[PDB]
Amino acid sequence: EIVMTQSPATLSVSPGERATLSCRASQSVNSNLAWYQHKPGQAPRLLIYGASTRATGIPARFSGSGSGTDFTLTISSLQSEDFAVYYCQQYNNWPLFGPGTKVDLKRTVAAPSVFIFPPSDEQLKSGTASVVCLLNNFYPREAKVQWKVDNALQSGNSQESVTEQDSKDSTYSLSSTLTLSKADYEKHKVYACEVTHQGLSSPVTKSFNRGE
Amino acid sequence: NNDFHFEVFNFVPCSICQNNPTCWAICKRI
Amino acid sequence: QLQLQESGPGLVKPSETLSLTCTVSGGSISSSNYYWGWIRQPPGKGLEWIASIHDSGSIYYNPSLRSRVTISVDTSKNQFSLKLSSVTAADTAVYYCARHLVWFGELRNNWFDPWGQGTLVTVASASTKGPSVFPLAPSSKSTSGGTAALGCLVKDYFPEPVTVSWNSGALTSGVHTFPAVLQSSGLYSLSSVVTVPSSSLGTQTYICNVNHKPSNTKVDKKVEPKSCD
Repeated sequence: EIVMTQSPATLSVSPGERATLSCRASQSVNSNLAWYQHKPGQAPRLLIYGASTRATGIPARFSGSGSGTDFTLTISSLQSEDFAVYYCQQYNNWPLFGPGTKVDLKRTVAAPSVFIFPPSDEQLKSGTASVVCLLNNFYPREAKVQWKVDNALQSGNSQESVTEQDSKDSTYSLSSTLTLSKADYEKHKVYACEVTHQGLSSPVTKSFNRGE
Repeated sequence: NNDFHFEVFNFVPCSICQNNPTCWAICKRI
Repeated sequence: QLQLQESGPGLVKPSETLSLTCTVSGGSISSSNYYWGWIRQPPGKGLEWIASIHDSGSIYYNPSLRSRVTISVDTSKNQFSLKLSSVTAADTAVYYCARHLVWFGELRNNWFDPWGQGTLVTVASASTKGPSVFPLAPSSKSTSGGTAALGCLVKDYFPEPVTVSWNSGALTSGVHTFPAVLQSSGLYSLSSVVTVPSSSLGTQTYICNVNHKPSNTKVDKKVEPKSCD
């Protein structure tokens, strides 16, 4: 039974340097090894087959080397466009893929813009209130978002989701959603969203009062 | 597990065997 | 240029059978010495190959799925199909169709080039629910400089996915559609936001077009600033 391992699981790389990536087999696979590129939401793309052979239409900055148990894919002069997950696949007996490596880009720190949205009146008909706070176009990915209602802090009633690293400017966006019930959304009046982050010298608080 | 499992195939079509000798032992002309 | 397009149900009840079809265009499947196959990727797991079929009717099987796979080719409509029996939640995945180059000559070929874009299958004991779409209204509190943020919130749907566009595809710059989150209710919820010049707030119309295919739900929600009183 052949086992494909890749390292490192994830890799942050300055725009321009050379990312070198590794695939490993338990038993030997000679040179029966291919590499795929998979940008998120797009289709996988064959980069290298033969373990040294670029497929037609692939830039020369991608190259494969190695044999038997150790292969290395390397991306010289990394572009921001190149952000994606790279899978190796051995074909010594039949198709087996490695777990993959996520290639992230580095860039200068960028503070988020913070916006806040009160719940739709259409949604309040239904019995629930969703307050949304949005951090737009920041770096790096780590960001603390705390909610506060009437200067009361909350817990367990919020959820976040972060976008894929933007393939153009290498930033992230995040949305936090505080979900309450129509009743308690009315028993309190100030909704605030506090943001702490590496691009900010001090935390920042977007808030709005109900009904302006 | 390596060196070409042809058991995984239901049969092997002689068309993809080239000059490989072991492939031409199990292949089937269509 | 060669292109592959999957089509098949977003939702399949457990203990049943899942069927998908790939429609290849820009090249003919017959006659051709290429195998045609299906690869799947469960959420947060690696890629697993399933089966491939050659114009000749030869079938290349991933042994760990053989007993459950039926794969066929309709050479005339340029279509190969996959049927996977007795599905469980282990079968929830994005299923890709691909061209499978098999060769046993001097330099082996056993890889997949090119690939389709995937289709999400979900194996759920439940029933489809369409989303409710709510506006994320612009305010003084959603502006920074001369730019403003507005969006709509796609809630309580099942299963994935929804597609969101803005102004029927006309607006695609500044758009951020977030990954759905799972709510405690068991359903998904998402939110699509766009940043636009705030000078155009009362003059450009911003509509978000939500399409939840697994329930034939389509919704268009105009996003205006919330009555500010």
